[PDB]
Amino acid sequence: RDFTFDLYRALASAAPSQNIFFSPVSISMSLAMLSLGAGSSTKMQILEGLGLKSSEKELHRGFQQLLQELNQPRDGFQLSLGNALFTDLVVDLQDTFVSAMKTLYLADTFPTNFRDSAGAMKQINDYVAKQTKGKIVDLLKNLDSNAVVIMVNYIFFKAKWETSFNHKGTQEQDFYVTSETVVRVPMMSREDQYHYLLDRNLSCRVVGVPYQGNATALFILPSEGKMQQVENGLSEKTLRKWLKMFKKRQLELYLPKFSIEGSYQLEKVLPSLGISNVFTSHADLSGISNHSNIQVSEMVHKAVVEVDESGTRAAAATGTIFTFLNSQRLVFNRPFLMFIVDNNILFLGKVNRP
Amino acid sequence: SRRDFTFDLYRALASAAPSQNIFFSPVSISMSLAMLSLGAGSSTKMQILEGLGLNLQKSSEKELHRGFQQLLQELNQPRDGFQLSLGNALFTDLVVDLQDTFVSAMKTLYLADTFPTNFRDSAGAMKQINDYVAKQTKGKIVDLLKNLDSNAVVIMVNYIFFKAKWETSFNHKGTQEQDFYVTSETVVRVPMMSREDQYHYLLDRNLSCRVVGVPYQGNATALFILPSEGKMQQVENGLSEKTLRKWLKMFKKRQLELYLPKFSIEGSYQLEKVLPSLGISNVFTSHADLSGISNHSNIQVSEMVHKAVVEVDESGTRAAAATGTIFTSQRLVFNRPFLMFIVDNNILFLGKVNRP
Amino acid sequence: SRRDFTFDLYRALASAAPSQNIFFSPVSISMSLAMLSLGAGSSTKMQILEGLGLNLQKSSEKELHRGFQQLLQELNQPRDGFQLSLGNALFTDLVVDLQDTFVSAMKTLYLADTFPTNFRDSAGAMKQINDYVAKQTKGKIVDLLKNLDSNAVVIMVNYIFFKAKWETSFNHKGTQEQDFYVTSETVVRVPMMSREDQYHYLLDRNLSCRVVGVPYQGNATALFILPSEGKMQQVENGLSEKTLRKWLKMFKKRQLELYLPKFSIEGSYQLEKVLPSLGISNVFTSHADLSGISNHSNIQVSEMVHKAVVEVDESGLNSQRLVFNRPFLMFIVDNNILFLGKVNRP
Repeated sequence: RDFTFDLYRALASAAPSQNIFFSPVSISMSLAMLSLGAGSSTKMQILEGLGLKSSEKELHRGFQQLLQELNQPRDGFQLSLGNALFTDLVVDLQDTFVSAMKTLYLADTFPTNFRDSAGAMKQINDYVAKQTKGKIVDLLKNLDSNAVVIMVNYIFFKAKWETSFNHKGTQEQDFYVTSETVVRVPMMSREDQYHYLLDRNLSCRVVGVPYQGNATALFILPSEGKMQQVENGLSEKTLRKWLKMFKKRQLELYLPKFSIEGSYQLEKVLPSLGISNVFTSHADLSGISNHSNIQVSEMVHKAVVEVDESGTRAAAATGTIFTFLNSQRLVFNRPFLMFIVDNNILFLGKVNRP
Repeated sequence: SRRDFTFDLYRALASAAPSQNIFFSPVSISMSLAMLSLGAGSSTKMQILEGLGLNLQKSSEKELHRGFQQLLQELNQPRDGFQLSLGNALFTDLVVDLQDTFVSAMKTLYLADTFPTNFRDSAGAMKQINDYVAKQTKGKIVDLLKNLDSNAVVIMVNYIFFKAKWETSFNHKGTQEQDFYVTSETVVRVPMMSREDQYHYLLDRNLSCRVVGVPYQGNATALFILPSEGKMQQVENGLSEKTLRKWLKMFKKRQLELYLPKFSIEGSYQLEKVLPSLGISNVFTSHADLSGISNHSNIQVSEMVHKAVVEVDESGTRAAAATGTIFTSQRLVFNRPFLMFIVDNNILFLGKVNRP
Repeated sequence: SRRDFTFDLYRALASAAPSQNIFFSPVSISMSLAMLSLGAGSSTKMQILEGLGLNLQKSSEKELHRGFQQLLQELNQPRDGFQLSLGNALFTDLVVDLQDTFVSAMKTLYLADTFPTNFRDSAGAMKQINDYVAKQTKGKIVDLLKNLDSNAVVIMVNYIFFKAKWETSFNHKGTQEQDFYVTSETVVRVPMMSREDQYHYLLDRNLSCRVVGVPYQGNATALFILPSEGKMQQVENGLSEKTLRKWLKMFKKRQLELYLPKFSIEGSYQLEKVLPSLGISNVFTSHADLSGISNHSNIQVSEMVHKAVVEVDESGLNSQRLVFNRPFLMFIVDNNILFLGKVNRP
């Protein structure tokens, strides 16, 4: 039972041969926020799902602390997170719950006339459009006239690498989406020391590329035909191992310049992972409203990330070395997994097609 | 009478929407039109240039465009606490092929883009247009279009929003809720700002209105016009560039107790429905000569949408200088419908505030 | 409903690869199977014949094979514009003794070769198979197989491709990049061709899709199917030969502004993984009866590989506008359904 990774597999299984990209920490946060107004067996699943009792008072203080940091402009690594709840006109909001939202999670709660589907969707999309300064302007594509409460979570990310990729080393190359399907993509490159590691167990190679700061981008390349195998091995433990075997190594790195995003209706997947009550009529959200017919109708999550050459410090030119074969080369030209960690797993995804 | 683009447009717009606020950017709208004339010909182009009141006698078309290009650059020119943000974009139906000359000129001389668009799918075209402006304005304007006809061939969009700090803030504790007489029968409550200071002032006995100038941090200045009781129509009919130039010469400093409402205003217009009455019609019809943008025989501007937004609050660069700090005034309170001008060489904005 | 090889196979292949492009040749595959039935016996042979939906009630096996053989001779008839290249070959392990009645019929009536192969040497066998297809296809398909098990007993390979130009070309001057909506969330940029003209058109309110025919420089015609928003699955479920006959009936000319992505597409399938679901299974298991090819104990088709390839581009009055910028279906017909496919992403 490893929520983050069970969520990944659940998503990859529901959408074979497609990119996958979500924010683990961000989703758990949304789920914690939600527990703040859930009761009995409903709050139980959420907490059990997250991986957590009673000391929950600290659970929220932790996230609150985390939010303030992220939303703190730390130039060269600016993360943009957002949460918001839209509740139908008939669900009366508890001031204790609304205040908690604003205070702990900096999230607003907006009454909404869900009987007016087109209007409600525009309101939700306009809100996120303003909040994200125009970066995400069409979060929702459809909306049901029977919605009671819609939860939205969005997160945009783009930091500068510690060191830029070669200013002239980006060339178009082949990327094998499959043994049959082949596409051209802009391929960045830079030779240097890198936290490398080979996992003969899961059969894959892992390389770490440092962002300007404390976050690290982890790129996993499964060996021929072993993506499924690696996916099944993904786990908190496995991750702790990798960070423990990482040793700097001279490396001719080849990595695609790409943009990836993911948008999911979490209510369609979380149930299969144990968090089901809250999404059903049997839900207990009495902490939000003592209205009987309350339940999360949709929990939409969207994460977006862009990877390019831009680094803080220009790349150091090798030059003619004189020592006692050929440096190790690693080109990401087959589907690969991507992690972005900074104490937490900020992001997790699969680049099936740049 | 005489032709005066800006004020004639103001009057056209106000006449079409009585009892309502009116707000637009004269300079932005005329820039959009000049840009358009770049791919227009014969009477279509001329209708535009003359309609704009350009001095063709004195300057070549080339010098005029250079004028606008230079002006555009200065506006997008980043200025401390005087950030002006305007944009232009042209959306053309799939079937119209564009002259690379026009598209390029547009992009490099007017910083305006052009986007092929499938107008047969109106909902999709409207979303594509609104999403585009949303991103360009960083979320400031997200729903520029509310409707869209499926017969469109080309739609032009022009938007601008501005917010600059006053040269001097209003009293930190001087904002109180007050009555505002929309009419003599209707009264609303609005946040009223205040500050006693030396202001450029002037009383116009001809049009019958008081005009006060409030400087922005920079070169721009806001002009507020308070018509005498029952004289709004009279002042509206009197507006003209002559009147404005005169007002600027006659201005005289004066100690004043100024009460000005805090407010936000905006205006969105389908200029294709008004400009024709001002002499600019060909371009909006099937007999339009837009051979410079496309050889396509049916090309015509179906819609030209303009949106301008402005916010007025207490914020200024420096703080108000407390009066009577050692001890040793006429009061002007804008609590009735008033006119507003924002000037910086050009008339950046012009509007009427009926209800703050 | 009622058995339908062509479309039951399509659904079979679609369901196995959600969100991916599908592209195969129904005529080519039914041919390979008929050919294989020539060396099959009892239930193994009957599963194939019944699987192909053949009418065993009115015709004899002899007549059925004659029909197929005649059809093959036609498909292979030269003719500038709509050139079609078809190929079939069987590779049998060294130990599987071959009945010359089978080998000879296979070669003379179906133009197919049978090659003894040392499947104990995987790399060798795979190279010989790929080398062969590469030569047979004139360099069109040079790497048919990517892997091969040393336990293989018999590998069957079928390939097909064509060279044709549209009757009425698409103008390059009308090709511009556009937004293709893979999903209502995923959108990509693709090179769209366009051309206003009169085209066979039809609107199927039943399946809820629009169909347009685009004639090739010959006798063949491309069929492009566009499901209405969110109706792809619905259209897939309703596809059938009868339904196709219906479209060729209801087809009426119409002025249209057609926007069609320019794309190339090919498909490769391990038919042994899917045909069983359609009732054709014994031939791929140890319980196979292929006494017609050999009276050797452990004979069975280990892999039945199929590859079909195609390219779609210009070459090699306010009329209704129809733009293919959502996942669409593609047919290539000419007396027979030569190619069937689904473009999920150009």
